[PDB]
Amino acid sequence: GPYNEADVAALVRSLDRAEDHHIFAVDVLETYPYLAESYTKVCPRRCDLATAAQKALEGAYSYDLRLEGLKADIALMASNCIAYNGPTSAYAETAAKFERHALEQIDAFVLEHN
Ligand SMILES: CC(=O)N1CC[NH+](CCn2c(CCc3ccc(C)c(C#N)c3)nc3cc(-c4c(C)noc4C)ccc32)CC1
Repeated sequence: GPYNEADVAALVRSLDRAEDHHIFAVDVLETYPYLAESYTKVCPRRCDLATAAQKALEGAYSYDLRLEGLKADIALMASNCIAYNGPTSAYAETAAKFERHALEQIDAFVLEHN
């Protein structure tokens, strides 16, 4: 049946790493509301790990056996960072490493529970 909501939420929180300098921890516009005018045009759909953990606790991912919806939220976080900060920035480098690690951890979770 469905995944345990707390276990998925714990997976999400484990993706918030000091190795990524916590850049995906919370909504970009929660920490930097002054970016909103430019950010919402470049990135009209936002996500962050605190939001994703709450989605997990409410069952948003529970019936997605492959966790494809969570993978899509991770991909949105990374692609928004690359789009807004630009492809030559250090933020873009962190985004790519973050997404790769997140995919490895999500895949391991699916294999341990499928
Ligand atoms: C939960 C909480 O209280 N937090 C956790 C989050 N930090 C903010 C972290 N952060 C810092 C500061 C650390 C830093 C500086 C410079 C570089 C090149 C790197 C890298 N790579 C990292 N730049 C940030 C930039 C963004 C960001 C995104 C995503 N897309 O557009 C922007 C702008 C988000 C968080 C950021 C505030 C305190």
